[PDB]
Amino acid sequence: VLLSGTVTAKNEQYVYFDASKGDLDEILVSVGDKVSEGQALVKYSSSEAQAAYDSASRAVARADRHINELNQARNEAASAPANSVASIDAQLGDARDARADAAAQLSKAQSQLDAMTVLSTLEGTVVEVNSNVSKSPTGASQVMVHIVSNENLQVKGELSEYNLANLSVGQEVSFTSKVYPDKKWTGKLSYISDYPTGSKYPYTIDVTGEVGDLKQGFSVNMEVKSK
Amino acid sequence: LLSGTVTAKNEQYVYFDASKGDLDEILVSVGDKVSEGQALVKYSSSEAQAAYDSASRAVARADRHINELNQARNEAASANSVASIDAQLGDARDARADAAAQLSKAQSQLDAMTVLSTLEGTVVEVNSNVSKSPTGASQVMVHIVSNENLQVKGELSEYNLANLSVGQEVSFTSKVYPDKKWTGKLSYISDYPKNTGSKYPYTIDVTGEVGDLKQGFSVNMEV
Amino acid sequence: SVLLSGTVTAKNEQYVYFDASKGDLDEILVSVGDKVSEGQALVKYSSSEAQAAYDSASRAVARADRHINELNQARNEAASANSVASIDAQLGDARDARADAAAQLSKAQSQLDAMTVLSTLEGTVVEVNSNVSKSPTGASQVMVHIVSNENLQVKGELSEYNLANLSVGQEVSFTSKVYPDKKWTGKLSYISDYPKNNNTGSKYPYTIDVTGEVGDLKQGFSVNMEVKSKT
Amino acid sequence: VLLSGTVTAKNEQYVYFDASKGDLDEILVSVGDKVSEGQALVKYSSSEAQAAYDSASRAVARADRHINELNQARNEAASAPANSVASIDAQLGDARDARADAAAQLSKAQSQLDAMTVLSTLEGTVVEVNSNVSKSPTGASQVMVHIVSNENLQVKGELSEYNLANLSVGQEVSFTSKVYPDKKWTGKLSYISDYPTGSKYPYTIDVTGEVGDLKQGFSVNMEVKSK
Amino acid sequence: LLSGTVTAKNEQYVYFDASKGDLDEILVSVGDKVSEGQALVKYSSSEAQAAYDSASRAVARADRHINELNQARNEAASANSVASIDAQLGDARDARADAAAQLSKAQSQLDAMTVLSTLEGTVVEVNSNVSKSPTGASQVMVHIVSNENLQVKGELSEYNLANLSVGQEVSFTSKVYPDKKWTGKLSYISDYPKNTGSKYPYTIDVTGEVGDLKQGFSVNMEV
Amino acid sequence: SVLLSGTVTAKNEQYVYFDASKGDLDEILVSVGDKVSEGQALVKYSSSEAQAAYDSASRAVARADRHINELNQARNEAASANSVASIDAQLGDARDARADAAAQLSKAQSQLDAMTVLSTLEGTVVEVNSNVSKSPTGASQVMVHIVSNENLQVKGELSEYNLANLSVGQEVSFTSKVYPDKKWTGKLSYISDYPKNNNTGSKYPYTIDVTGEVGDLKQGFSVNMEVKSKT
Repeated sequence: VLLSGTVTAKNEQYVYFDASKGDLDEILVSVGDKVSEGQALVKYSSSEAQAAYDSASRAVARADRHINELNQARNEAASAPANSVASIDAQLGDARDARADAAAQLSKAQSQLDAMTVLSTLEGTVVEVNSNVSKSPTGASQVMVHIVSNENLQVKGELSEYNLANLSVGQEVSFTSKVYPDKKWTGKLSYISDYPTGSKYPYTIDVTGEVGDLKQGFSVNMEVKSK
Repeated sequence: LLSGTVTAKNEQYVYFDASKGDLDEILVSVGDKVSEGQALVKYSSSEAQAAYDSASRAVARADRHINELNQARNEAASANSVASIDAQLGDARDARADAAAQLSKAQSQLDAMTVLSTLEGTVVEVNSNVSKSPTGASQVMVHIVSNENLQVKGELSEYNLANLSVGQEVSFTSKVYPDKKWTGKLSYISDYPKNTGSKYPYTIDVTGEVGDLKQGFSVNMEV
Repeated sequence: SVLLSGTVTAKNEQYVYFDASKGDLDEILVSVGDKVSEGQALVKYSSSEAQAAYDSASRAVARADRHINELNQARNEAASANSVASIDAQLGDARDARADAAAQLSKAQSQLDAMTVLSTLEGTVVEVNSNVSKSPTGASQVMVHIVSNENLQVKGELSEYNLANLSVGQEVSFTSKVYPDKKWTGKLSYISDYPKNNNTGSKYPYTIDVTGEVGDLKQGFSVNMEVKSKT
Repeated sequence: VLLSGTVTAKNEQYVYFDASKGDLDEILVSVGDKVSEGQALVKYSSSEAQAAYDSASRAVARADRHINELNQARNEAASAPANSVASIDAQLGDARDARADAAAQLSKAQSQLDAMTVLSTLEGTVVEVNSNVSKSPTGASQVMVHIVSNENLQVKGELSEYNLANLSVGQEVSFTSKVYPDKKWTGKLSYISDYPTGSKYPYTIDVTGEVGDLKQGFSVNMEVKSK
Repeated sequence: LLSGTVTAKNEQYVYFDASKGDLDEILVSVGDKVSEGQALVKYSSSEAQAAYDSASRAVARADRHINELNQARNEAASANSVASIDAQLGDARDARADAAAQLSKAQSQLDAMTVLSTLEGTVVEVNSNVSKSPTGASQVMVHIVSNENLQVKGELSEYNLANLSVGQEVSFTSKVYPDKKWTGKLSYISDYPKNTGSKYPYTIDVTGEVGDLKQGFSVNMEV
Repeated sequence: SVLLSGTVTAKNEQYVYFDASKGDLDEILVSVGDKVSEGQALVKYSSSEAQAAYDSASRAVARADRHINELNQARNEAASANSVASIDAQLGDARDARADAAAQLSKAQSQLDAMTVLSTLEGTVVEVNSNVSKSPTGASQVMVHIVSNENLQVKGELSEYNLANLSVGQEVSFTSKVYPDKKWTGKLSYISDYPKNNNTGSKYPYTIDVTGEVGDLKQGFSVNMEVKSKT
């Protein structure tokens, strides 16, 4: 049995415009760069986030002071020659709670700041930048950065109803490429689906050995046995 | 003579939900077998955990206030008045009730950060690249199908609908394996067409010995 | 006489679409191919928050009543020499509080029964779908579709010519190319004055109600009809 | 010159589902009814509106009381044997203002109640009801009731680039109908456009005399002169 | 040899805006002539008028407070202290400034309930039936065109673009009136195609004697 | 050598779409067919509310400074016997207020200059449109489109075959069927590893930068090219 797939990349990352994050400052990457696993890619305007952060830490510090004046007032009104120590122990409770509130909010604003710059999840090739996107429910999704890893290649395809009854997972195969009639690369079948002129099910093969000169999107061809 | 396709019966589509914050991690690839009540996708449990902790501090605050109140009754009952201290003990009891309620709501909102499977089956599609902004279309992140309790669904025409059946135990073949028969019991004939004629979908619960039969096979069986 | 084409359609139907403003879905409690009668529930959203709202509201009426009572016991104690004018004012401000508590309560009541959508007709459920998104992701998400297989009708359109030949009330016979020995009757019940929207002419929708015994006549059937003239 | 239009109605009213108004109770009209100029058509759920209204009038009444206790307290503290009369004259100002606030809001909630039932703007024929609409940005506009008046008919059409240079507004014409070859109706041209195989401009004719048996949508035909 | 169409130069599309409340009345039919700064559509001026009145009461309240303040200075300056009364007179001045600001904002939001024309011209399209809910599409309620300062717009191909012109005074005809010529001065040739070839739009400001020439006419003029 | 087709495209461009979150539009202050340089304004929204925000913010810093000062004069008066601890606390709470006032002020500053959108490049404006709606009525409303007619390029796609014959850097000649006596040169600058998305094959986008004198060569021109092999 002769099959034909196309070689795809395994790992991608898309980056869409997030309206809820405000306004884009600059995309700091160019279509062609190989980016680190943790390299930055997009920076939103981070002034409102930094301001909310500062306000949060001032709220925390003010909570700590406030409990400190309450503390002195307590240990004065107590060892007092005898307003109430309990009347402000209440306030102490309702001030430690406000302190914990401001603490949690500070951490929230902290990551609300970290969210303003988008990092990669992978080292690959940026293949698309688009700095001209709008903040409006535009009816579609506005891609801003597309990164795909050119390593751990696979080859994906489909097979007919008849064609599934021709062996399965864990099989090693070898394929050929119409642009390099000489060489043949090998692969170990990684996945066959049982979920879809004939119904078609998708297969994926993790590729063995050296990639050599195979580019993504290359049309390939194989030969395996059936039943 | 009619044709139909064998389909699974139970699925689960998880769609990215923006209201639950943002995605942290999808916990299954493709081809995995999942079971009833199993972790599938986990949103960031952060501003949810903070709300839980705040609600907890709220119930503990209500408890502190009621202690500060009934001790202040124990003082002013053997010494403003017990009337307007017992009363505010009532309103304090109310406040503690509210605190426990919104605490439970915080718990539900919390463990909702992680969606669980509703079936035992195989994962078919995972799509971790999804836009938090509205796309204008559904965005599936995970799909589960069970390859058990199969069925055959199809359509009948205005004429062959004049064959009826509440459950004729029929049986079918398909040119993938032509020397085999599979039996099934009819289960549904629609009286309402969809949308040259009006077509009416039919279903049949396949019955036993479903060996190499899987869910893409075109299928024919006449009568 | 006058001949018309038309299709067998139902008269009464109901779609229930997903509603995010009602919260989250628990169960849909109906399976496709189920008879339902007017009033039966067909979807239940999770009634948790609505429950808590009902409880907190009842406690609002409770605390409000307690307040009116304590202010009452505290007005008489002042009528035997704050002052009874201060208490009168606070009373006027606690009756308002109790009215707000009542309104809040009934809001919780109607939001509570709004977590179970009910059927508007005797009918048969033709589609159920428990796979929806929350984010007004796309268009309308039909969750349950039901339609009465009784009181069947047939509809179509009419030429500008047919409008001058036809009046509402005229009797009608019709047949179906699948049951050629079987025949039906019916009556012209609605003729539209208003047009929808190589040969020309605008088309006006008509609907007739089938009369007499309906046999194994099922919706969607193509139908050929003769409208009887009048003496 | 021979023209061909179609007879249209002049006056319509559409009624779309309004999500911001809450939930539909019932459409109280049936496709075929002739409705009054002020007849009702759709009723939304009006319990939240009535509740907000009641709350508004209680807010007004509480404002009036409040200024009355402030009033007694003033005229006591004044002719007082000599807290401050000015200190609560301030409160009186800041209570008459709250009173005016609650008044305006009460009127607002009043029309927020009147908005819960939709009335006609015309007596005509309801031609469409649709009680099965959803509260979601459905991508389209969900018509709920469509009313068109079958009187003050017009006939509308278009004409080619050549065809405009054939006289204009204020002209009387007469037309014929392929379903009644006998009769001919007359009309007085009401509008020609200068704003668009040829560009087409639209004309409308108000119809003279008796409508007789002309239905809307009837294809008509005429004869007028050019230049 | 090229063809073009005569178009108007200045228009105005009014779209229904939900944020401005709801429509009260459109004040023009079709065929009417409107002029610069003329009432066109009027939204309901109700919750806007209420906000204006409230802002006015706010400025009068700030004035009352400053009088209550400096009179309280006139008492305690020849009798807490002038310090913390002069200071709060400063903050009161601030408050009056804010009140006047939000008052002016209330005025702008008020007269925005009524949109005015930006041209002198004829009204082309009025559409009073519009859904307050989002349609998923623009909803024009009124359209104004001026039938003065006409133009001719069209497109050139990749080849005939090799005729250039910053402003060749050309002239054209059209088979509506074949025995007449209309002169025009070129005004724009795009260097950027739109979207068999790449087409480049051109414009020409028509010049004088535009008698029976109106805005739908296909037009031809070669060179 | 290797021959390729391609179209004359520009390198740098800018769309400015309507933004409701910026308020209302006043003027667009550019007409189609205008040269613009990097930094020039191209739309001005009505800066009224932003102005009022700036003013109220400056008054916030004013009143805050007044407060810190009055508390300062009032701490010394207490340091010569409320108490100076109370004043110390209020001071710590007025420095916070002044910091909030500063942050609010700069928020008003950046929102103020955000009411004038500026150009990102030397370019020519190719479309202006002052007829928009506010209600995210539909899709994206392009209000002004500008694009540099300098630094022109040509782009297209490549077969799977072409990928093995071509490297970035190779010199290129090309011509246009409208100026048949005139010829151009250029260099291969970008070859995509990643494919877009009766005969078959996936296609990979390429872009080359034109070099030397650009004549009356205008964007969109169809172009035929020869890529020089290497010794």
